[PDB]
Amino acid sequence: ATRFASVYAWNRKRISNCVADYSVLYNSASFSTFKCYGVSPTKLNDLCF
Amino acid sequence: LSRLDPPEAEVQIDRLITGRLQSLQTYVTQQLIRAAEIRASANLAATKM
Repeated sequence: ATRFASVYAWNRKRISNCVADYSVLYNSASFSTFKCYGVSPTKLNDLCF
Repeated sequence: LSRLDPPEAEVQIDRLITGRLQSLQTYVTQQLIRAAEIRASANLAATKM
C-alpha cells in the first residue's frame, strides 16, 4: 500500500476467509525488523488459524 | 516444537519433562506404598489359610 496509520490510531484489520501465503514476507528481506514470538518465523507457511 | 524455535523450545521441553517426571515419581512412590500394604494383607491371608 501507499500510506499507513499513526502509532496512536493504529489501523486494525481482520484477516480470514482466505489462504495465507507468507512467502513474500521473508522472500523480500527489505524489512529492518522481522520478529515472531510464539510462532516460527520460517514455519509460518505450515500453520493454520 | 512448531510454535517456538529450539532456543526456547529447549527450556519449555525441560519444564514439561521435569513436571512429568515429578508426577511419575509421585505415582511410583504411591504404588510402592500400596504394594507394600497389599503384600502385608496377602501375608496375613496366607497365614490365615
